[PDB]
Amino acid sequence: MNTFIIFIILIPIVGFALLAVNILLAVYKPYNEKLGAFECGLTSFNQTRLAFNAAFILVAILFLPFDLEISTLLPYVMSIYLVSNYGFTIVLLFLLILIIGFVYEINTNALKINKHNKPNTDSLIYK
Amino acid sequence: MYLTYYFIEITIFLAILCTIFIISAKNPMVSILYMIALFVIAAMYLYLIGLGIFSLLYIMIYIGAIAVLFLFIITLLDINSTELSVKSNIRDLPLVLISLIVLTISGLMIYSNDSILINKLLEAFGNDYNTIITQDWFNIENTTLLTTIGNVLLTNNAFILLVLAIVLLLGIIGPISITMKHK
Amino acid sequence: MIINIVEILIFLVCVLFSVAYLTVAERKTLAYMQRRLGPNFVGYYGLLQAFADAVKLLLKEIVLPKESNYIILVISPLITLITALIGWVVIPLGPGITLGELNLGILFSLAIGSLGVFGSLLSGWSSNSKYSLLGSIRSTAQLISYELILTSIFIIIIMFVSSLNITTIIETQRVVWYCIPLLPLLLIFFIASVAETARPPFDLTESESELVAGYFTEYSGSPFVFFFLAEYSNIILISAFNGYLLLGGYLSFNYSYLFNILFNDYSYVSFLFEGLINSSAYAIKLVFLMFSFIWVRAAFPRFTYDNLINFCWIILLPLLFGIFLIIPSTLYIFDSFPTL
Amino acid sequence: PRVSSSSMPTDFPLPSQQKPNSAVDYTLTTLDAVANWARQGSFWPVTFGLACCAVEMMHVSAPRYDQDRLGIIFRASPRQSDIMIVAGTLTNKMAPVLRQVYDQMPEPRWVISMGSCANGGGYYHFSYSVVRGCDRIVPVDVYVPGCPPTSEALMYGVFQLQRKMRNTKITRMWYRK
Amino acid sequence: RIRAFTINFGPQHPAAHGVLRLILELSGEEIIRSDPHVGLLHRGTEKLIEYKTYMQALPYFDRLDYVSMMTNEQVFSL
Amino acid sequence: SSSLYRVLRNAWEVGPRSYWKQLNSIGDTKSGRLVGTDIYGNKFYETDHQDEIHLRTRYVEYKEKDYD
Amino acid sequence: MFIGTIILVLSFLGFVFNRRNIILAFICLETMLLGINLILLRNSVLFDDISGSLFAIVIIILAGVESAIGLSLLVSYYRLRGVINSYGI
Amino acid sequence: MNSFENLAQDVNITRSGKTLIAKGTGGRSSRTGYTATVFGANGFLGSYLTAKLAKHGTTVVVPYREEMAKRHLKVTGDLGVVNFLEMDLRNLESIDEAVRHSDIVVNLIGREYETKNFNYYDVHVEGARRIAEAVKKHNIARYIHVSAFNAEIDSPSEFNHTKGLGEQVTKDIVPWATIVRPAPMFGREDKWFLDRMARSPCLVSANKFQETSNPVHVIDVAAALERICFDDSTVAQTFELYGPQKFTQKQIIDMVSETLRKEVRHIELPKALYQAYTKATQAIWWPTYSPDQVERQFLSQKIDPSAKTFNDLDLTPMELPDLMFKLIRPYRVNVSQLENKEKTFVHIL
Ligand SMILES: CCCCCCCCCCCCCCCCCC(=O)OC[C@H](COP(=O)(O)OCCN)OC(=O)CCCCCCCCCCCCCCCCC
Ligand SMILES: NC(=O)C1=CN([C@@H]2O[C@H](COP(=O)(O)OP(=O)(O)OC[C@H]3O[C@@H](n4cnc5c(N)ncnc54)[C@H](OP(=O)(O)O)[C@@H]3O)[C@@H](O)[C@H]2O)C=CC1
Ligand code: SF4
Repeated sequence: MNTFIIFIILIPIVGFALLAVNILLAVYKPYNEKLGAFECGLTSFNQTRLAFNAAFILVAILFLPFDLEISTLLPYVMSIYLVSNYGFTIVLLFLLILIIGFVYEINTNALKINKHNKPNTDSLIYK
Repeated sequence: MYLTYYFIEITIFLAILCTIFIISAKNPMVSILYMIALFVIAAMYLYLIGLGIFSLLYIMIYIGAIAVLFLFIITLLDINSTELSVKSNIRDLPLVLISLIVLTISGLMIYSNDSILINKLLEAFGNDYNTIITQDWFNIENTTLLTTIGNVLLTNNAFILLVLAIVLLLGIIGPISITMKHK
Repeated sequence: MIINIVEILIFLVCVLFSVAYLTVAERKTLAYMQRRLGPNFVGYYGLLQAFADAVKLLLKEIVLPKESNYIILVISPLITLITALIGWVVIPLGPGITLGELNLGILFSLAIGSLGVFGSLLSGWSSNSKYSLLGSIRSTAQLISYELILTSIFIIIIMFVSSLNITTIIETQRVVWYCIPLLPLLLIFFIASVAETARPPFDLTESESELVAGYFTEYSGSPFVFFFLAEYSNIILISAFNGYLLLGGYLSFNYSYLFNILFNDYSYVSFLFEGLINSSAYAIKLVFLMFSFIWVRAAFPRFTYDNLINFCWIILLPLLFGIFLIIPSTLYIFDSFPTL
Repeated sequence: PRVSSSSMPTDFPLPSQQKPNSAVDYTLTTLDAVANWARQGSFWPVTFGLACCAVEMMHVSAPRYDQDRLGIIFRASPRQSDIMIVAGTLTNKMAPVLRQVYDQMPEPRWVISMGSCANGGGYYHFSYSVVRGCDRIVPVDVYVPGCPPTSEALMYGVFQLQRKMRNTKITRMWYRK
Repeated sequence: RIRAFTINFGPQHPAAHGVLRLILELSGEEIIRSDPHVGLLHRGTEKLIEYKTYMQALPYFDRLDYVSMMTNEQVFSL
Repeated sequence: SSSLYRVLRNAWEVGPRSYWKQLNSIGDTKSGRLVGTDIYGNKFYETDHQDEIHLRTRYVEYKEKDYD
Repeated sequence: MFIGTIILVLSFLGFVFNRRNIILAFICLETMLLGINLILLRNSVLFDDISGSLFAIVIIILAGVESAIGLSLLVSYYRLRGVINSYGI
Repeated sequence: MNSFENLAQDVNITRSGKTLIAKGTGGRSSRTGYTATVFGANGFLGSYLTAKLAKHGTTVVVPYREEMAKRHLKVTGDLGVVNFLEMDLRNLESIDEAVRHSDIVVNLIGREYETKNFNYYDVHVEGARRIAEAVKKHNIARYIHVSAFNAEIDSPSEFNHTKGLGEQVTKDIVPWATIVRPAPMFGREDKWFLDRMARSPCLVSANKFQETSNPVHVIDVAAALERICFDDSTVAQTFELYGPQKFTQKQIIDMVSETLRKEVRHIELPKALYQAYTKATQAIWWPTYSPDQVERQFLSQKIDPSAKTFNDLDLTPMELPDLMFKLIRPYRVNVSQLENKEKTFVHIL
């Protein structure tokens, strides 16, 4: 019985107790015009599916291969004394192989969303 | 004292239970939430066996990146799903039962090396002997498990770390190159 | 058995109070920045304001709208609550004073801050609206995108200790703090800390999105008190992370000479006096840091999502790659690698 | 059907005229004081204000007449606001919108009517597109009069509403006073 | 076919200055078509000026544009 | 001003019983000079002191716990 | 070996008899990978070596990049057809 | 323009002698002339009744029990129409006081569960005795008393027993009281009929649901009640207010479940265990299902043929299946041509 596991058992019972004192002590009393989602005092139709930009999905698809490197650098940082002068160069090469894929990403401007607010580039040629 | 004995078996049962709520759930993202629960049961088993390091690597990497990716997909995309009706999967049930029996037993078979097939299976169940743990005073420093992984990923298998860098590079280049629409 | 239940009672009751008075202190100092008093109508000098909010907030009813899953709507406050509260174990209030001392406390502190994203994203699908879902998308994408550089700052700091234990870091820190060599790291860890909670320098959801009140707009009662507690527990928790790995954890000065003047022998008044000094140093670090959060809230407008993603991925992260390359190379040039 | 006789009193005080006597009465009075005082010291309106009287509300947010010092903050969503302030006119195009905002707020709810355009039409009383006060739409508890009702007077209406919250008697009512 | 998701910045919104309904059709985050609705504050002040004398019509002007009163007074007086 | 010295010296000048009454009454600690009393019974005070902002000089001390 | 084999076999049969949607097929694949991990990590603990833990920490990363690649494949599949079928691809 | 629908005429005289000239056209800002006291006007029936009553400008006198409910009545009448005044059933001065100026008066004080302060005998026959004794003392035209369906003294259920006793006592005191007996009443956020079936974790009962009772919409009961209130043909008459067609509970729950498109729960455990469970849940402050409401699960709709229906006052009640869809709307949950048409839109930009 350490005092580590009283805590992880003990936070929930506090949360369940506060949720229970709300469910017990406040009234319930609903109806139909109370129910329904909030948008600014006006109901509307929700569209069944909507379109999105490729950068929105690309942030979190692209997030994971950078996250997997940051957890791959975590075995090295604990053994940094043992692999003196040698695991250093291997981790350099590993990080450099990553950095060139990153500069691919920043050269393509993959996460940037353009604006279609073009200021009418084309001048006025007449006749 | 012996209340703390059956924990491993409990997790096994609990893990079994969780998979039935994964494959049979009306909403998709509720079943992906049951999968997050199954990662938590796995990390419980990995602390319970003695690998406290891995449990937090599972909660970091699988729960915090892979499941966040999955939930993030299911939000802003369209997926139809049909409920577990009895009429569509009652035709599957006999091949389900036959494959449960065969795949379960035959997964339990290759841990063992008698030529007789029935002696292979029973050696799967003869584990009730308690291993004796002896204290040896031969180690002088706190090389944890993560230190040893960082010594073997970096010296003996440095090339696997480097080919792995090529794989992580590919995992960057690929999703980009699909979802660009260059110009 | 009596001694570990009274210590966890007193640490619980010290932390759960200190997250309540944080919000009072916030309204106070934000008022005086804007040349007006804070609350003073609820206690003798305005204290126990948060208790007035909390006791009323528990009396409001819970409404669960018709588009919603009612379970998910009530379970995301519980999981966000516990995840913002489970991370209070591993902080030390002195040398080896934790609520569980484990050998790898950073990996735990880094895996719990990974679990806090869900109660944003999952809460977007409860009451599924297409104007709410996309706001939850923007919030979750920001939240993970700055968690990346958070985790990276950690691993740059553990390059100097090579130990995932936390009081080992603070004992390592006695020779010099880690803020004073790594000064730009303090600035970018502070702004990543402001991002990771979605403070209103870096907010878009609570104010600018198509919901008027963030992703948690449609709530009342217990699902609002749990989110409200979880945000300010997140405030003081990332403040604690800054307090141990970048500023001194419990370290202020040497204080050996003052002891050799005052005391004669080890006794319980001496351990009490040393505990007061150590936790006083940790508390004044943490209080200057919550004042910095409230101070940066006052002075600034907010971000477009384009500004935000262009900030994290294009500006801060390449600089961070340069930091990855420069710091083990500096530990390399001179003959100094840290030993386990 | 054994019971056939009643023993109820013919003189029993009204709730406005009743003072506590028993230990259960002092207990429920103390518990009630805690609940009513919690409803006062935190006091959250939705910022419905739409016209002339909304700037006058932003003088209650100003540093001369502060509202933070009373406990007042604008949670700008009716799901969390205790109360509503109709601060400005009510046309015929907004009367369902004003009701749909009022419909949503959780059940201990009040509303104060700020201004003279918000109680009885006001300056625009004889107009084709106006509601002659939000009394027709929402059930209002405190009327604050003034065409720009002075920030002094709006705060006084807030103090009057908090006095109405002193004598709400949510727990004495259940004892059937 | 660029299908656009439609929203309102309806009345109950802090950044809508109270009365502004604003139908916005967006594709992702860009706005491809905007449409302000208005009339939620409209009271017919101009039908009412016609039934009052000029001295009685004088407050109808600082009621509108209620942030800057003396200028509205000034335009009608001039 | 908002200093501690001002509230400390006004607490010393007004005295501890009237300090406790003004603290249950208002948040501030104020020292005035008794200009007059009300027909309803409400004492009024005016402040000499140098560190007083504009519109702070005059105030009421009421009689009832329920004040208007 | 019971927990890893049972997770692998039940996840495998839930993958095979999936007819209801596609995201169940992805998550059945990931629960399979978890089961192979569990079997190997136990074999590392019982044999006193990091060796299987070396293969484990590599296959963690490969399961990650498999998720990243294949979910971008799904977004490509969804780009031309604004709905995903229930019966499958 | 608007019109006084409830009135036969302009000039109406009461039975007491007061002469009432109705003013103006119909509507909010006009006044009919009547003063009415509705007891229990915060209740479920009373809110619709005083909605319809203050709609044309009859001055409504509302004796209230709590200050926080009654706010929702102030919107339904014009300024000066609805007048709230506090009342306890125990203080005879307040019941004396509320009916003092009323041209008509109705009570609907009826509580389904026993309290610590009031049993069934206290609210149903003794409160009615106090109100009817006041109405006899003040000579009020048109006292009308609502009582339950199946209200007889011989019945074993205590509710129905003391309702029949309350009817007999208000017949003894005032001979000229109209007594009105409605069926189960479905409405919007009703008490125990449809609001209970739309949200219930288990829906447990006895009887295997085979009790027979027909339900009436509540705006129909309020319309029939106001149409009673104003004509003098309905003095000293007992009215049955029952809907068009007879139902059983399993039939109603199948009708609710086919419009929810969700399977509502069914338990049907034995009676004695159920009774002991309700006995256990009586000790809790919020209103719970009554233990004598178990006995009313057996008692079915026994209609008096010697009474007057909707047919007398010219009303046709609306049926439950035509109106099930509207009241159950918020709890409602919610292929190849689409996929041939969705291959022309843009989804990734
Ligand atoms: C020779 C050696 C090399 C020398 C160089 C040294 C390198 C290491 C230094 C690293 C320190 C980095 C600190 C973070 C830098 C952020 C850069 C920045 O300001 O953002 C720029 C960005 C605009 O981007 P851009 O498109 O380029 O603008 C061009 C306009 N046409 O604009 C923006 O994005 C908006 C700015 C956001 C900034 C965040 C502010 C939030 C909080 C401020 C924290 C203040 C801390 C106070 C704490 C208490 C202090 C006591
Ligand atoms: N299925 C049904 O609904 C049936 C109902 N009826 C009868 O119709 C009448 C009203 O029906 P319904 O609207 O559904 O239920 P109600 O909610 O209206 O019943 C209670 C009403 O009477 C008040 N009340 C209860 N006890 C007292 C008391 N001691 N003193 C003063 N007032 C009291 C209540 O005050 P408060 O508002 O504060 O709660 C409330 O107004 C009742 O007489 C009922 O017996 C007829 C047959 C079936
Ligand atoms: S009440 Fe007066 S100031 Fe307010 S909006 Fe109306 S006319 Fe303008």
